[PDB]
Amino acid sequence: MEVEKEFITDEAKELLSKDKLIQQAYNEVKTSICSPIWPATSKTFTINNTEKNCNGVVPIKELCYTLLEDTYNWYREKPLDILKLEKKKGGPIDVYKEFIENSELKRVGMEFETGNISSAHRSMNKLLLGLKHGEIDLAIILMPIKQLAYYLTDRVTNFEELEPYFELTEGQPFIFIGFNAEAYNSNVPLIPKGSDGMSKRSIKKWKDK
Amino acid sequence: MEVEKEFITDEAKELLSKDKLIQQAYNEVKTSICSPIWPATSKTFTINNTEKNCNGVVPIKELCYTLLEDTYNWYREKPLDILKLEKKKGGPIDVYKEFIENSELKRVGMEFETGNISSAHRSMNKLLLGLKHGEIDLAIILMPIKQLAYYLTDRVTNFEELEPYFELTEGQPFIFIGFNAEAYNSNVPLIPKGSDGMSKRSIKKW
DNA sequence: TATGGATCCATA
DNA sequence: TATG
DNA sequence: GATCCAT
Ligand SMILES: [Mn+2]
Ligand SMILES: [Mn+2]
Repeated sequence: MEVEKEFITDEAKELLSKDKLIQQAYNEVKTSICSPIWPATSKTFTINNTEKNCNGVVPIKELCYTLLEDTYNWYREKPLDILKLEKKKGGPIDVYKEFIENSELKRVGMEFETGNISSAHRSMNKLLLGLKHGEIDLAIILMPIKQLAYYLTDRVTNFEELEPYFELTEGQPFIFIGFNAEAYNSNVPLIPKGSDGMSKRSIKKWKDK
Repeated sequence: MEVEKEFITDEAKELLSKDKLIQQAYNEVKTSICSPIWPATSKTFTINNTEKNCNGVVPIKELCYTLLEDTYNWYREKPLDILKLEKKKGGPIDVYKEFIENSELKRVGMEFETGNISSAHRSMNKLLLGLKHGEIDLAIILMPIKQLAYYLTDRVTNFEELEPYFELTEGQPFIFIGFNAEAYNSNVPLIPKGSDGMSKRSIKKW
């Protein structure tokens, strides 16, 4: 899989330029989002393009999550204090990791969005809430680009559609990443939908795993 | 329907307390949200409570919209300039209306929310863009409270679930109102459902 | 009465 | 179409 | 948007 579109707020730009931990975080993310391949035996991600919305979205995220968790030690389901403790209403953040160098601690919150475009709004708002409350130092959202989305489940989050809203993160360190497949071909099998598209293995939860 | 819950930002509070036009607008939207009744032959709204998530949601906003449009002259599906003209990406807001008292103009934008709770985030953000871009002077969202939502299609917007995010509108004139039915009872009807998404009636080729 | 999806619908 |  | 699904 490969990164094609991207928006980085001025605050995130600053971090990326002068902070080694953030640079590291960003690189781990980038490598992970580029790792998904299809089919399982391929070196690149070729999406079946027989028709509009022909592919499921779940199997697409597995390799990226696996690398983040197993190779880079990122955790899943990190509850935000303001939601879990304070307002006691709201779910956790998708992916999370604490980077450390001596006395410096950098907490990065991330969301791999393949849900409906409206869900991307909730994901952005939750990360924004965490950022505004000083719980994370950087927020990231990964999502397919419009071209790729065309062959995935209808209405799935896509870079272009959420783009008009990136400006609501102004004043905060935020990175939006849009990925695309390397090839489009009807020769590869369809990414399964529903039950058949799952497995998703035992994940590394922050509560611990 | 009846208004059971409500959150009014401090900016909206000032408008409501001081501005006549905003008061009129607020008044109009409230009568409108109270409007929807069920069944048709009734003067109140009674939700069928036979089972959790047993009622569809589509018919619920009809009367609300009717009043606003016909009786109050609100405009449906108003496209915001930032989205339609500037960004050329994104759809319109549910209802909009300009209140005029010569020299003074107040534009109010509103979103009736019965879509999935995630969709409420898109609605709130769109109203936020409008506000931020000075296209509206007040934003309002209408949505069922959890108690009522319990008998509507699963995961539809409910006041309590969007509540933890109300703070993202700090500094903007925003009003969030949660409506509820007058009664939960036996009935001749049950609000019908569409074949959307995972409904057993939807076509799934897989 | 929790909560983030995943998948399909209607109408431009 | 693209968008709620 | 509107219906359900997996935890
Ligand atoms: Mn709308
Ligand atoms: Mn609406």
